[PDB]
Amino acid sequence: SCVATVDDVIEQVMTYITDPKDRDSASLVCRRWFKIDSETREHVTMALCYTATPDRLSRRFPNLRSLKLKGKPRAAMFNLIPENWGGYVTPWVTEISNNLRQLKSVHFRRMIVSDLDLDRLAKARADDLETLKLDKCSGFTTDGLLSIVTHCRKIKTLLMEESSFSEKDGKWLHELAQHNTSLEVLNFYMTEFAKISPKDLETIARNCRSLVSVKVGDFEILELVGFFKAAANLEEFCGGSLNEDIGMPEKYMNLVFPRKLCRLGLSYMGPNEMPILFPFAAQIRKLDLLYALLETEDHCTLIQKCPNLEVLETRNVIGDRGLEVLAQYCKQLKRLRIERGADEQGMEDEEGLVSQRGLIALAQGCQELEYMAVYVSDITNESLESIGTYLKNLCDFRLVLLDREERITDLPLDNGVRSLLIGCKKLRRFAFYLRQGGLTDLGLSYIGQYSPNVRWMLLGYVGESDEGLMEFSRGCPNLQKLEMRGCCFSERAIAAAVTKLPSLRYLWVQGYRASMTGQDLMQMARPYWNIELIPSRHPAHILAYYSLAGQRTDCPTTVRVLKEPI
Amino acid sequence: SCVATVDDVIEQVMTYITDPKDRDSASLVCRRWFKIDSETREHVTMALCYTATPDRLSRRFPNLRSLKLKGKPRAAMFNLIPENWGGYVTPWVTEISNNLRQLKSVHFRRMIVSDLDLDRLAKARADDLETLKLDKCSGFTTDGLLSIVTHCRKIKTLLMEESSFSEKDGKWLHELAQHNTSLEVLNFYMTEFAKISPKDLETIARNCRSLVSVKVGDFEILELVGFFKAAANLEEFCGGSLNEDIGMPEKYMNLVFPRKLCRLGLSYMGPNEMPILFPFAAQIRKLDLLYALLETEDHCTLIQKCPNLEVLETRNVIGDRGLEVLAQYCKQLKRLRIERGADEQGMEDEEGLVSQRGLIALAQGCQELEYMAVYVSDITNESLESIGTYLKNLCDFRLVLLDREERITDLPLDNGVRSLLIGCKKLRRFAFYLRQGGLTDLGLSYIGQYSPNVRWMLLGYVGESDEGLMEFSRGCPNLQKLEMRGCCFSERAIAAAVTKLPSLRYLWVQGYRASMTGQDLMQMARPYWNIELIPSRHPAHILAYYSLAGQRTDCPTTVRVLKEPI
Amino acid sequence: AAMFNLIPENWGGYVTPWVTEISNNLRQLKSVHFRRMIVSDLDLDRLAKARADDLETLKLDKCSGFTTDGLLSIVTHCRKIKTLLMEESSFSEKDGKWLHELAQHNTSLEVLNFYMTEFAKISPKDLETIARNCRSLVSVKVGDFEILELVGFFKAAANLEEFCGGSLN
Amino acid sequence: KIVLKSSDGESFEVEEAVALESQTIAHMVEDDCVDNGVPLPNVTSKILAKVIEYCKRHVEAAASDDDLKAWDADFMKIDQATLFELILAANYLNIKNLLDLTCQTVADMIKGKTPEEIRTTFNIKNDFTPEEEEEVRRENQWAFE
Amino acid sequence: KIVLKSSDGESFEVEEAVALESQTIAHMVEDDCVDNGVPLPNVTSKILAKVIEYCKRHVEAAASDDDLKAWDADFMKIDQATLFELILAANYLNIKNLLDLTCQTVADMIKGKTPEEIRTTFNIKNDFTPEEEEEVRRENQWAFE
Amino acid sequence: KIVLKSSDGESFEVEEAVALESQTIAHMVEDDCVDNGVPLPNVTSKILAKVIEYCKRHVEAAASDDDLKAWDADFMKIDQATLFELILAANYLNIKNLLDLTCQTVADMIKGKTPEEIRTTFNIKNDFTPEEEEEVRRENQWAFE
Amino acid sequence: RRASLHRFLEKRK
Amino acid sequence: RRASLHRFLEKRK
Ligand SMILES: CC[C@@H]1C[C@@H]2C(=O)CC[C@@H]2[C@@H](C(=O)N[C@@]2(C(=O)O)C[C@@H]2CC)C1
Ligand SMILES: CC[C@@H]1C[C@@H]2C(=O)CC[C@@H]2[C@@H](C(=O)N[C@@]2(C(=O)O)C[C@@H]2CC)C1
Repeated sequence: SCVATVDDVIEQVMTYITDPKDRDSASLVCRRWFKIDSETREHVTMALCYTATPDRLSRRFPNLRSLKLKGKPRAAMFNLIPENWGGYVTPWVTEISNNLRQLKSVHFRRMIVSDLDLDRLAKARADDLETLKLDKCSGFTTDGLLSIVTHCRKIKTLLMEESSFSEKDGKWLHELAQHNTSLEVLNFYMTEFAKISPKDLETIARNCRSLVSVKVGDFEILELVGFFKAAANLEEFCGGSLNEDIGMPEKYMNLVFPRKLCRLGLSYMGPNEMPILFPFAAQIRKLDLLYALLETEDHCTLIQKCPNLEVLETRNVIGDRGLEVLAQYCKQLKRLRIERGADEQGMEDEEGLVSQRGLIALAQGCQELEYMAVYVSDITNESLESIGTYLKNLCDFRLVLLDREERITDLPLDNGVRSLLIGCKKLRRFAFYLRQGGLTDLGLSYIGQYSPNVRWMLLGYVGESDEGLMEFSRGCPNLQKLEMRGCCFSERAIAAAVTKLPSLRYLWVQGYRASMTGQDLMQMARPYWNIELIPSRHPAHILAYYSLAGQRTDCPTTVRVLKEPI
Repeated sequence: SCVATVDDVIEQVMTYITDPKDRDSASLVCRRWFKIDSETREHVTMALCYTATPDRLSRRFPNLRSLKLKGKPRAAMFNLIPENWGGYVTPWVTEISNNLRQLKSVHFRRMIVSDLDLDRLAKARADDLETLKLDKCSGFTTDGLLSIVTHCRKIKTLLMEESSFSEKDGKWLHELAQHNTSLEVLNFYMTEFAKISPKDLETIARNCRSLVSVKVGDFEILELVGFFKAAANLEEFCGGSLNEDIGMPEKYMNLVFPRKLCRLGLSYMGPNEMPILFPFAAQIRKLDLLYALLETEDHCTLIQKCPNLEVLETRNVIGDRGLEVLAQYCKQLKRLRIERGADEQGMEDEEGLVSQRGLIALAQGCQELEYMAVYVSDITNESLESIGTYLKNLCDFRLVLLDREERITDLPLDNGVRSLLIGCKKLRRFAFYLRQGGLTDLGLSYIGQYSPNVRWMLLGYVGESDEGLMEFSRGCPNLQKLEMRGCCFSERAIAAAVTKLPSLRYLWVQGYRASMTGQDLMQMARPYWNIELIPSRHPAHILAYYSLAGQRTDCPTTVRVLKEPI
Repeated sequence: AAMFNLIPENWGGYVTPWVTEISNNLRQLKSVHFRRMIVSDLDLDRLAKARADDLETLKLDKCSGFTTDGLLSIVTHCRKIKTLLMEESSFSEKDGKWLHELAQHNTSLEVLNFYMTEFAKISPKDLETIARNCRSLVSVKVGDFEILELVGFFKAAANLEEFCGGSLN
Repeated sequence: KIVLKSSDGESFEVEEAVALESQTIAHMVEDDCVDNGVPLPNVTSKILAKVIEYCKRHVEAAASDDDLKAWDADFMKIDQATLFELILAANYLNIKNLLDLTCQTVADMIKGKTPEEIRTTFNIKNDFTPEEEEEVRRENQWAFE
Repeated sequence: KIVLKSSDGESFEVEEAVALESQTIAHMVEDDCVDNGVPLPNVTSKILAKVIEYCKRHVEAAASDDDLKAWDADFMKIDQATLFELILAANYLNIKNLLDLTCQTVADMIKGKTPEEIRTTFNIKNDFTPEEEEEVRRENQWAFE
Repeated sequence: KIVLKSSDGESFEVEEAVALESQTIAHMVEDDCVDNGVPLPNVTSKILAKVIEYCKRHVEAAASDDDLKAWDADFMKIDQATLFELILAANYLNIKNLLDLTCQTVADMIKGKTPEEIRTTFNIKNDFTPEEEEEVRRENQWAFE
Repeated sequence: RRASLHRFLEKRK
Repeated sequence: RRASLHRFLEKRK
């Protein structure tokens, strides 16, 4: 018995440090802590798969329980990235086969996943795979799904949201129905399945006592009546199809929703079916009216009945009027997303525009907001000011102003952004997407000056000249990922701003003063810094990121890797 | 909210119905209850594997957690059934691999299990196999044991009692010693192992904190001294070898028995080592003197020290004298089995006969007896009468009278059986095995008349003519399984009694007025009724049972399946 | 001496350590002949899977300890067997699918030999079909098949040079 | 003291440790909706009352069994439609106690009865085709259990 | 009442439900070594004392939270060497509240600090070659997490 | 007079110069732990007894050999398991006289026996491959010694 | 123009 | 002649 050191106790304590940023520090205090962190780290996320080789991952963290890889740039969610760009999951699944023998959960996000690679995953991980998320992935088919649901007999959570695959049959769902007992969450929310049987879904509910969340495609809600009675513990349900026919005026009206349902969104829901929610609206904490067929008036009438609403997603049909409603009935609101609606033939109705009026109303009412993302039809410096004054502890704010309107009240938004960034000092993610007049070099510098906690930024049509990018670049102490499109800045200015930015590890840019020369981007050539061009086949894109691995082996022909003198 | 029905609640309630007979009913109330029972049934026993296909089993009960299959007829435990008769476990383990994905416990009883089929079980079920019972099985080797103990790392209970296999090595035990932590019960009670190390058993004790019961082969008890110290929680121990040498007069005497040991049987224990039990005899609730080397005098002296004895198994050496001892010291006795001893050169001693004297003493002393099975050297109607009067709530009673004695006091036992069956109305299992004069057609009809609760009966040398069988056959409202050997009855009489018996689903008969014709048994040909003959290669056997599957594919040459006109 | 019932059945001769060695280290083996050895189903399932299409010839010669499950395992995994022998072996016969499996997929069989064996569940039709598919079938030895049931077999076995067994009743 | 709002606008004043018998109301003091009282619109007010009565009494096992199986048995002298609503309610909240006793009480009604007696004393229509009934009966008596 | 014998011959009179907070001392009333008092010679007597004090107080959540986080926080106003000995001790016995409390208390010292501040406030010498430090730093910031 | 605390809580009253035969107990009166008696929890109490008996007698070579080899020889008339525990104990304490006697006693069991007789009378499994046994036998008889 | 709503804004009309 | 005691009645003698 001698004086007990930290060393006599750190193996034990390390497992109580949970925060990824504290593990980060701990791993750096000395060789031993490095090793203990290495052998005990349970979850790792890779924001860009091409950032390290799978060998490096499994050498550092041999005992991962949980992995999450992202591939294609966010831009891909907006049809800006070529389908074959990259994000092949397959080297990662072979590494999982051989060296991550502890993995119980895999989340692939925006990646290419083939049937071969999921047959390999299934066989390698088998009964140990508790969760699989194919999140906005492509490249597979129902054979792949069948393979994982027959070899992974204990899957607790299986997700395919927004993935594109080829549907040859429905036996994957049937196979779940027949043998799976452990399913907790099942999610194929934004997906075309035409060959799966609502009977199978119902039988899954009957067999899966812990089934808590299910999201689904265009199933006729009436066909899910059995499902709903059997899903006793259901808390979340999204999807289905509400198809009214004039024939049955009360087609629905007799839905048994599970008594616990509190997170939901029924697709195509109109004003005539809306009322089936009233009986328990007090209970609803999350609403997804993103695919709903209801008008600005109808929004107010439903929002009004949901005092405990903390998350709302919807189209801009919500209108200023809707925001006003939300403003005083739902004081607990934490997250609000206003997507953009049918923007061709009038804004869906003559109230389906949100503006300064709604924003400033919202700012005053829902002061608990942590996430706000809004496609707005018109802004004023005043509204940004009130955001900044009232709703502190906003963590993620995104504003895009639509191109529909001709006249925008007052445009140069410098003084508004500035007070916004000053008041919401908890802000970590920030998107600001405008029109040319929108922000001046002075304002661009403001964004760089007053955003000390911002890790990610998407900047829209900001600035007037290179002066702005450069002024901006002397700020952003913590900016890791920068996405800019529709900006004037020149090659040398982009290059020079990348050099100044202390924390930048990812850059995506569309629209910029190019030059066939190419050779101006080069003035940011650093070691470990990969620059990729997607040529003007949409305007040229620049993708650049740090990587310990060197240049990807697997570029398409549409993508040119920039290297020193040609 | 409408009137809540049973239907809104039955999924939940069903899982509180535990009794197999109540599940049986529940499954029959309507299609829905059938389905819920189907998906929730946890345990299923099959008294005869050939009664349904494995496909049927796993379609009806896809989520079994626990399975128990029996194969060979009980007669096999008495070398009456050919080794190759059937009971092949292999289609069942392939069905478990594919479709009983939830199985955590398997009990095979009197079946043929190969190394291949246990390698497949091990790999298919791996860490999920909590318990494996190879109960009086044959056909495997130590390779199979090794395979399940290396792939099933969490086994809680592993049993091989009375199984025959080829022993190539001792690594299976060593593999448990090295990696197993979870073992609760380990049983190789009646088995020849010559290559396993008592060191490995000791180390298992040291590593398995929940080790409660272990039964063993011919290990020198002295070599287990370390084991006993380490097995702190041990409640049961049977087996070992007590080998005295005149050299060490106090060879033993210094045994540390775990302080909790209360269910035990030391093999070959003589009168000189017996005393090591005295220190805690008050604590002993289960005694297995079946393989003990002690005389009728010594039985009394030990029995006498065990006031709390509720289970005693022993050979007939116990004597009438021992039964008398047991009669007033052990009032709590619930189960007694008196096996037959060395019956060649005098009954082991001149008191080693049990008779009317012991039985009637017993009936009066141990009125709590639920199970009594006895090989008796002489009976009297009076003793049967006292059993019937004093020990109600007897559930299982078996009497066999030895063939040693020439004169049996009073023989026709009709009036005794009759009051026995009338007083013990809780009786579910009944065996009565005599000599020709033993029972008359009148008595035989008594058995059928006064046994409304008997599910199983083994009838010895009963009756005088077909009149008795037929009279018997109009009773036995609940007789499921009938075993008769050494009876005179003719083929047509057997066939006719089967037809009359409402509940019969299993029939085994040895010795009966045959006929090369064969065609008289045919007069019981029903649909789903399988009849099999084991020809007189011992006298011809008749096996017949109901089956949803059709005739077995896997008969040996020694077994002839009877079908309509040859 | 074991061929004259003088040696205990359990004496030894377990083939299993040898098949595990074959799995791992005799990666070139195309022919195995076991004589008077104990062969289990496990050990022939391992042999079949380890050697698969490379196993040209298997001889279970006066061996014991296996069953038709073993046979099936080798005839489904060893799709190119040229010579398969079980003469005088003792095993448990649960079914006839091994022979049927050969009939359905095997083309390469040159010699097939279950001369001194009790098979009651195999079909002479299957044997005939083997003869029809195996152009190089040169030798077959068989159990107590009624010779009359093999008439088709004999017409189809054009290249047959050797035949033993059958039953003339 | 916590407020529970029934499924027909009916506030209920209830003690701390009483409302906590429900793990559904307990996991709801994290994201505390309690600001406006816990909104549970799936329990009838009549029923919620009965639920609180049960929880009230069991929490008074502070002063520490024999008299409980008594109150429990007496609490269950209700009608079917109400028994069922209690089960649905115990499952909606998360009262495991209100469950091992009610469910066992319903199971005790099944135990021992034949299939006819069962649907008699629950009013359930035997919808088996005669083949189905037969197969199930055969499986049950020749094969399984 | 149970006796705990510390690692320097020091008997400790402690109540039933107090010594049971340790599943190591609980799983030791099965094979009851209690005949001679529970021999636990890995805990200093000074430490064992502090362990019993903690268990004593928490068991007095019979009278049923706010004042506990207060006593707990005040109980942890100790020095490092002692904090660490408590962790070791909570692990040796099996006191989830306490191991989960001492370990958490040490972890709270790390949380938020930088790698320098960490080895500062624990006096640990940075033994990384500069290449190693760089690799680890790059991995952490460009690739993983 | 010094106190020795055996490995099962068993105090032993022993004289000064007797406990000093052990240089392990002697180097422990410097940093004198004697305050609480010398804690030696690696010696069974049965064994420690036998050790003290040995030391007691040898210290009585104050009154000044022939009768010692006699008591010694008679002291060693014990069983193997106990001989070995004495060796381990003499090594744990530091009694050079006692190790030279227990070790020699075990060595006397080996002396004169053949390799088979040795593993017989110690129950040791011959784990040599036959080639190894042959090489060693050849080396021993043709080459070395 | 998000890719999930571009699919809906057309399944709508 | 039970198969468990037939093994013993001979291991006895
Ligand atoms: C190449 C970048 C894309 C540019 C895309 C473009 O055309 C406009 C926005 C869209 C973009 C976007 O992410 N929009 C938001 C959103 O969460 O979807 C932030 C905006 C919501 C409030 C990104
Ligand atoms: C098919 C009958 C066999 C015939 C066997 C024979 O020879 C007589 C009994 C034995 C039979 C038997 O079951 N004996 C008992 C016992 O449980 O073992 C019941 C008898 C114990 C008192 C089995």
